[PDB]
Amino acid sequence: FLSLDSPTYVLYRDRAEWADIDPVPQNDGPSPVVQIIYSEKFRDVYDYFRAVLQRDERSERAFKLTRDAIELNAANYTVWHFRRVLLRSLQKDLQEEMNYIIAIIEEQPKNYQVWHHRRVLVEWLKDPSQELEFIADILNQDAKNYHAWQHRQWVIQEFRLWDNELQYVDQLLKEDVRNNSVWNQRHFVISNTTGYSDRAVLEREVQYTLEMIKLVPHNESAWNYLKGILQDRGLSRYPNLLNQLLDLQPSHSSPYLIAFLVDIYEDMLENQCDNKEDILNKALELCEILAKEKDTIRKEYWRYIGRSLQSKHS
Amino acid sequence: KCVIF
Amino acid sequence: LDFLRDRHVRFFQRCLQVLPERYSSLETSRLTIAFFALSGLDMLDSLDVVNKDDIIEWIYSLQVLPTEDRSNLDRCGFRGSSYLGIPFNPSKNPGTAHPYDSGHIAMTYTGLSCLIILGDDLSRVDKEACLAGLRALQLEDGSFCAVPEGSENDMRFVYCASCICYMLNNWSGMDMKKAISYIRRSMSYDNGLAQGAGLESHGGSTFCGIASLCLMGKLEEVFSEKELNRIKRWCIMRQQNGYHGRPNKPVDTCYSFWVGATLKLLKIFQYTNFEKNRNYILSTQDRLVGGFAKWPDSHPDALHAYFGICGLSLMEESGICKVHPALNVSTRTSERLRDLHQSWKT
Ligand SMILES: CC(C)=CCC/C(C)=C/CC/C(C)=C/CCN(C)CCOP(=O)(O)OP(=O)(O)O
Ligand SMILES: [Zn+2]
Repeated sequence: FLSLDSPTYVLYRDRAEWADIDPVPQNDGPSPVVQIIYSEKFRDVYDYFRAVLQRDERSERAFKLTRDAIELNAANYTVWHFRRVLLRSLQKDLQEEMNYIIAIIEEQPKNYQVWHHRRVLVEWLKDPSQELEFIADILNQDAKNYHAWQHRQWVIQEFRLWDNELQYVDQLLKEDVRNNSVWNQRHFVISNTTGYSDRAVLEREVQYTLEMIKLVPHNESAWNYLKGILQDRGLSRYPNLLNQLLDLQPSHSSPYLIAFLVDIYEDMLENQCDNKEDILNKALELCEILAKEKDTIRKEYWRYIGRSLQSKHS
Repeated sequence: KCVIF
Repeated sequence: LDFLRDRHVRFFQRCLQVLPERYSSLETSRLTIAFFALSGLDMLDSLDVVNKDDIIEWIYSLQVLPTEDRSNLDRCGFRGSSYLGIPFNPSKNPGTAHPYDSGHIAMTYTGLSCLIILGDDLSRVDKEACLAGLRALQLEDGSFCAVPEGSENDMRFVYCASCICYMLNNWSGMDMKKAISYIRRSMSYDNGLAQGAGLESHGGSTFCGIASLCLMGKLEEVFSEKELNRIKRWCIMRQQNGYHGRPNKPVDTCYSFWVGATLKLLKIFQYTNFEKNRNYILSTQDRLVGGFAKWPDSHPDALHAYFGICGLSLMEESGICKVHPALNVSTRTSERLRDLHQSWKT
């Protein structure tokens, strides 16, 4: 009701409805450490919060007090907990609370407590109907907001809403093929539905990725996905891949490609391939290409990788 | 800023 | 440029003193701010500029001790601050009941950590009560929550639990098998570690995961050599000049520690480019007020001031103690802890 910035706002110490409650002050002893200075209004709201909290008063006035405490500091996890306690005690309309939290999160999309609160509400209502759209909006002011993606995966998993995610992913990847969060989301969807064992799917994916790589050859995310879905089956078990990559080298070269090649070669040496000594050289030759000219910042690393390959296959 | 809590 | 060491000492000093109402959102995490400042001074070898005794009393006043009836064991540990209004009590008298007073895993961690840094011997810490509280926080999947009343759960708290067990030198505080399971399951297809299974691998969670395993002394036992090589690759790929927390994300000073420390634990930080990293970290140094920011020409804070310094430490900056990459305290302090543990064992 009465807003904290309303011209007619009144301190709780001056409110009749609160006359019976004795405010409880905070005290950091003789020598306070990392003490935050608070305004009259701030200290007032919280001195009463402590009072109500201390008495576990499940009142309607307490519920309203939390709104103010949250406005002053939405990072106070205790306030949110108590608010949830009250939500139940007073049997408040949860659909209304959903609107409340939706607004709060928009204003503070990087606050841990607000996302946790929304998740609890959705569990209570067992209603995920407005989640995917809400998250999409938040992802609009920050397509990489870890909190948003985390909440999104929870909803999708908990209420089995996979039907449209792969499409959502395809759309976001078009908006920014470099968004590592979306590539992860893609893998999340697929591995939780069809899986990658269906050679039809694996092929579709490897093809899809090579296409994205051709559009923006310098994109760690795309390369990581490609290697990710194949590294466990065995990179060397895909003869046509090695050559298709070697063909890109001329026009679509990048340290990512070179690295991929080094990894392919190492998988071969790993599986006692033909031309052990010859392959190892192709690898080493690349490691050096990386160190000396392709990925110089990691020069010492690549050289370290090379020395490791030599002392392992000679 | 990096809010970790 | 150069490291304005004294400027940074003053910065941490001010942090321990008073903060602008602008930092009100850190109220319940004040103990972690204290940690950044104290451990920060420790790292700069300037703990003398503060009154170790006063601060130790303040810290102990944040411990949630078991009540007479010991009916609140599952809620013991440390508070982030005195925000609940409980009367100041430096762990002198028994616990005073309160419907909503409980510890917070990150505060119990930073609390103990601070006490050790300040030279206290943890004699006033109800080790068993804390461990009891810790256990109560672990979930079926092995991860942890921050408070018994409930909260989100992820790798951040797994690291906190690990640090607590390690410092109290007692792993009864967790079901290590389940914790390790959680850590493994968080590894992504790109080989980094995420906050939880299926999530995007991230520099922060990777540090938390690897560091936890190292603290348990099971790194080699949990990940295969092939696996560790893949993890190393993912980490080393985070360096652009400074370090970012995720592929295609801008660098941020604090990752010079998050990722840097991971690389150090994996014994390959030595192969990173020191100069570009150091240069970036310094570019975020506030030459006027002191401390560091996440990005250059940006306001500094305790977190980035501390982690920027620890990042410099990883490369043995002239004038900065060596930071213990897994425990997040100076090696000097990690040692005083070794002695402390020996003491007990008698
Ligand atoms: C007190 C102490 C030393 C605790 C250690 C244990 C913890 C809490 C570690 C946190 C590590 C960490 C850096 C987590 C990520 C934090 N975020 C900011 C997450 C989501 O927000 P984004 O803006 O997407 O973050 P990002 O900075 O990764 O882009
Ligand atoms: Zn940061």
